[PDB]
Amino acid sequence: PPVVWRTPLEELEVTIRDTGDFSTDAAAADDLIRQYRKQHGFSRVVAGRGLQLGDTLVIDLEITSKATGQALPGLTHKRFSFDTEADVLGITSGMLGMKAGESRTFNMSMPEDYDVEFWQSMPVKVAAKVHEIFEWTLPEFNDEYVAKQHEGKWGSAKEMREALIASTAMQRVTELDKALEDAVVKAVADALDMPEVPPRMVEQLGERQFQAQLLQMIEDRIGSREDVEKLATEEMAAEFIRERKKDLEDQVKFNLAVDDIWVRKGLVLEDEAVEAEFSLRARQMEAVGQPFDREDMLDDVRETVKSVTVIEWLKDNVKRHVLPYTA
Repeated sequence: PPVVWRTPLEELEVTIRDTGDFSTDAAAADDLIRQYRKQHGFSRVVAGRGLQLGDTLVIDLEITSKATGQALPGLTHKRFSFDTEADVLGITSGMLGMKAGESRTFNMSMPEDYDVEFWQSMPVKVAAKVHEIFEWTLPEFNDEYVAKQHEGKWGSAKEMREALIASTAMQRVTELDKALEDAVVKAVADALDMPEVPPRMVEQLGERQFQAQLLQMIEDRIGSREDVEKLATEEMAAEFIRERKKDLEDQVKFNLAVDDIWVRKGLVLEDEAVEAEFSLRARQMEAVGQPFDREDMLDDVRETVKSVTVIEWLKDNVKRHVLPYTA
């Protein structure tokens, strides 16, 4: 129960990289402008050539777990429309050169930033059949295009570019705030003498995270409730916990460390904050029609609210070093 601070909490520092600069935002705005224009683009069936970056297409898609052969819900479709240049999946690289009629099975890691948290970095097999391929010429980007096609939003080509640059730069700011939370959490985890993290505590947290992400899937309607509950297998749950063992141990060290700091810095739980987090958790559990132990939820709601309060504290009294972006 007593925590051993190898490196003191007073001499504790995080370091994070800025994740872009002006020329990165401008590039990204230019790519958003291209996607707006492609909604007003001219299309033609491609012939005597295979799929290239820039094309759009219609495909049969089937994406399955490598470990379990389970189909990822949301990602089986007979006539999926798809732009190579707005590719949330990363399936483009593995499809270049395909032609109408051709099929392909190929291995891939799901993206690390995928919206559906369950599937981040998961090794996956993609089966794809291409029904048809389309290429595009875009209208020129000038004030006339802006006035004809996005009127009332922007009064100029310049206005639109500036708007989209600001929005991309505002997104780096909130991504960076998140990397700070993660760095501050990895800081405390790393600044502890604990050669072995209590191992039921890693499994228990693995299991809670597993459930929280299955629930996020049902409430965000990213696949049928019956399909999502078909991935709630022991095999899937094993695979999830193992492929995050390091992340889960760091997270337990932090939770134990959070229990130390709470006494040391004399922090006080506000009952209104615990009841706000509990009711939020209880709504979720109702909408998905599932029972829970009130007391066990309460230990978990209390763990989460403390964690939120110690992260806020660390954020405003830990030594920040922000490194800058480089090519």
